[PDB]
Amino acid sequence: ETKCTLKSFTVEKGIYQTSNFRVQPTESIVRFPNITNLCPFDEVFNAT
Amino acid sequence: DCTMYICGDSTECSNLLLQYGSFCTQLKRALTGIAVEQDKNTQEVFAQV
Repeated sequence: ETKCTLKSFTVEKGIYQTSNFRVQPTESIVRFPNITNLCPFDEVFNAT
Repeated sequence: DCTMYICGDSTECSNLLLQYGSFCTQLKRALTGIAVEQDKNTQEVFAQV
């Protein structure tokens, strides 16, 4: 990683800074609220 | 850090960053030179013995 951060194959003695430590995104999800206020179409469908 | 500052945690922008390319690397070498110097300014004063 530090060899290809400097774009070279030989690195001199010292301390070097490289890419970070971050977790790659594994999955993806969605959420939305809906528990009440149902539309009453049953009265039309239950009327003789 | 180059990538995380502008569009961190967004892989759809990181590939776009490669278009400009070596622009941010020039910033890292500029800020790293400042940090190394600060450790020499203290050495010149207090370490004369």
